[PDB]
Amino acid sequence: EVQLLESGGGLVQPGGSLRLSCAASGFTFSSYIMMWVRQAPGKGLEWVSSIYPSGGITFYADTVKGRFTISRDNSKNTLYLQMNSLRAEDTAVYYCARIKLGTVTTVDYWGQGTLVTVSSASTKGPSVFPLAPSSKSTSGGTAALGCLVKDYFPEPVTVSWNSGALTSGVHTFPAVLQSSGLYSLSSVVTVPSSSLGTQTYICNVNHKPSNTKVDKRVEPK
Amino acid sequence: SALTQPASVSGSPGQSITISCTGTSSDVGGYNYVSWYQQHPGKAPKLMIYDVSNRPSGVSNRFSGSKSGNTASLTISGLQAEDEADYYCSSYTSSSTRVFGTGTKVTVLGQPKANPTVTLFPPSSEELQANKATLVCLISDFYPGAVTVAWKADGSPVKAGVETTKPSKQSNNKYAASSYLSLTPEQWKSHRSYSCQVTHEGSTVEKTVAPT
Repeated sequence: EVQLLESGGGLVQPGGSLRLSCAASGFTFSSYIMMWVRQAPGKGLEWVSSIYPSGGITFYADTVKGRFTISRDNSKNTLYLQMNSLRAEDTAVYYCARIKLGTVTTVDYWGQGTLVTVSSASTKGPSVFPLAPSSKSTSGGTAALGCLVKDYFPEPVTVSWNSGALTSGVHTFPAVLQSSGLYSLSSVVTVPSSSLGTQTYICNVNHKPSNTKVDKRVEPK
Repeated sequence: SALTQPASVSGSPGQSITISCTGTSSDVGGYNYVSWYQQHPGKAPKLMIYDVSNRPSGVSNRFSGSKSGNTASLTISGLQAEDEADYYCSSYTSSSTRVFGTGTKVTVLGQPKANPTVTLFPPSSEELQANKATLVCLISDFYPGAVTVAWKADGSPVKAGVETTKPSKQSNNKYAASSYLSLTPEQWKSHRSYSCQVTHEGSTVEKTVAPT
């Protein structure tokens, strides 16, 4: 019903710039105060900026004053955040927030957020390897098979199975942050051993920062 | 400068816990504009309480809010496992700004001991063809979240090339962790069998893999 869809996030070098967007629907956009809130990874919530219904009154956290600009296009039902001179410290998930009518700070609706990474390190697409079920699987009951998603930057990667049709028995593990600064992750499916000859198993790896979309067939042996 | 919340509040099932949020006379102590949010891992925050004590529609009466001086409080009665999340207060500031609290991590104890399931994969032939080798040891469905991981090459330890994650809670409310052992195809083919052995509550589960 109420929709708050962010876009424009991504990886950027220190000193770089980005423009975030928030596409709204399901409500009379023009009668609400809109806000941006950020959250650095594993850290707390932090207010960034606010914009009044008409777009004439704006407010900013001291931490972003002079670098970030909030704006809105009421006709196009969009909230913007122009972010200039970005630094490592600005790395966070940026949430688009709708202020509850009759309040100035209370958020009734939040978006899913757009992740913004500020780093001097460049994107690295992953190398995807099949993790074939143990040689003596069809000689038993259950079989664990997977995909090793190696050496990517930054987070996240999403892993699906059989183009999203296979969801049961799927476990994508959290990534390890190696000494190299690169991540690695593994996704595993637990299937019947008897289906290993009958069923084709493919893992669908997506790493949007490097535009990587890899489909890896996982064969028994 | 920030709203002070305890970093951690732990509780048992069915119990009540109170999360405090202390500000100044120019924010929490100055106005009845204090809100509370619940946030689950990897999810967007959710409004639990607004205007100190008002609960939005669909929010359980197990959640209540109060204020005394420069301190706001969120009480959770009849603690449930699903209440385990991060909680934030927020208030309007006299500066016209908006400030969130430091956040409180709520942990709900009492769940039964769960032994880990260990899945060990040898390097893939594709990876070996790329002149690399990675042994993958996946540890899941354990509780409490404490594991020890040891790597062995047909006896004696392996310290070099080991990288283990911090145990993390999965969707089933149990912990999962991963450990990677990085080798050269030459090292991998030289030994008889490598082993991943994970220790959880004094009980060691071991998996072994070989070049075969």
